[PDB]
Amino acid sequence: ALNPELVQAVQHVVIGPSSLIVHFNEVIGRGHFGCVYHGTLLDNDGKKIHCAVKSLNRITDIGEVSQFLTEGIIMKDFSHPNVLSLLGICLRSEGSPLVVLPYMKHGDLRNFIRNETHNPTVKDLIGFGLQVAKGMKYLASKKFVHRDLAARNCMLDEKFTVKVADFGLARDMYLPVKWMALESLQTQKFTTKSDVWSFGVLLWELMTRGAPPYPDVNTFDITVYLLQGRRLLQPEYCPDPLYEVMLKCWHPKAEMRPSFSELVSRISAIFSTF
Ligand SMILES: Cc1c[nH]c2ncc(-c3c[nH]c4c3CNC4=O)cc12
Repeated sequence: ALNPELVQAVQHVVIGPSSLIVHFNEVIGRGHFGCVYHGTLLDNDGKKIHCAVKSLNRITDIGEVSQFLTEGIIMKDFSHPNVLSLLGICLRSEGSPLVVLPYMKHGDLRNFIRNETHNPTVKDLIGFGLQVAKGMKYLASKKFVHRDLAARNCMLDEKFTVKVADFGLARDMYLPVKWMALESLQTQKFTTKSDVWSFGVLLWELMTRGAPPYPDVNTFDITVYLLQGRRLLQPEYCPDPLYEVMLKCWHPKAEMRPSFSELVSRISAIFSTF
């Protein structure tokens, strides 16, 4: 019942069921990421690729299926070393459509840095910040606004490569007012400059090794608190030039904040001093 030219257009994103083994009997992340399962993807050469398979239970009618094909076509053009890629999509005869993602061995970045077992250095933490900045620079270059950037929404692969996630077909893996720019709190509109604000908060989470921001301020009171000029304080083991970068991200004037290219330039120079 689907439109044939749309079916043709999505072909390059479609993973055939003979290319994929899904283990619907073993979930990833104890259900905390929703209906996400271990899977094995067979590439053109027959190489076995460990993947994360999400079942899209929200899709029922043919109209929802059609919009889903588009989201897949759009996100398949989005690939960068610091952005979570889309491996492909599955259109099943019986059962919900599937989203196929690369497996992220060390899960989300917030839980990784919060874990007592892991001891990342100040340099390693700065390195994660630089990787996120690189991923965001790529997104911003394609005029893509994330809207929910935070350490909880970045993943870490087996090589400790940070991937900006929670966007496109990788969203809803389960308002973020304490990560939101002052103008987003006032207007409910999001821009790349509001993403820069959220990046600033993410850098603070990195340097505090996952501490929650403004723990004594209600989500309702955040607007007034920011209007008074109060900002997150300098973390104990945060280099002064990197705290200046964080403060730049939270400038009340969106146009005054650094671009993601500026952030990459400035943070790489800080990383290189260590
Ligand atoms: C969103 C997403 C796409 N691919 C993923 N692969 C793995 C995980 C993940 C979340 N938590 C944990 C993992 C792996 N081990 C864990 O303890 C998430 C994703």
